Amino acid sequence: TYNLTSDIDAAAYLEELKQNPIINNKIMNPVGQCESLMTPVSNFMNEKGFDNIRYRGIFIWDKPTEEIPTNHFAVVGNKEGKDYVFDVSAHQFENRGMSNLNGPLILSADEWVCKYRMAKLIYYTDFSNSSIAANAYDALPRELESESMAGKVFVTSPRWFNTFKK
Repeated sequence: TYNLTSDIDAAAYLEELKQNPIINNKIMNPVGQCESLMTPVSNFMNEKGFDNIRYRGIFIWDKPTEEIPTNHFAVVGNKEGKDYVFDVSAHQFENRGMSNLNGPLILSADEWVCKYRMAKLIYYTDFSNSSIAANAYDALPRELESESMAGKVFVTSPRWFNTFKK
């Protein structure tokens, strides 16, 4: 399967993003970049005629006792009644036990979820503001057992977490 949907001109959009030398370097070297890419990717999408732009804050938990979960960020937008996710730094995880995330993704929302599932406990929340997203899905210590799952959307629900929660 694929990283770039044909439902929209994702291949063209990726090339256009990569014509920007700063974005090109961040796609070549994505580790630590998802947060800084939110604003530029949103601007890009808006100018392409996507609307209802949201900022997707994500956690990836390996185990219940992890002190700081792994975070990630993507941008979601509507085009003609369907949501698409631009996640051009997904491949920051290629070398961290998610080898299937082997390039930038521009996918429908359902394809995006599918991609992460085929690649740990993963959940997200969409926000209207990128700094709100960043704050809610930050890199400070958090205890999974006492996190509110209110407003969390599960991508995965591993057996360990269902057992953990009881």
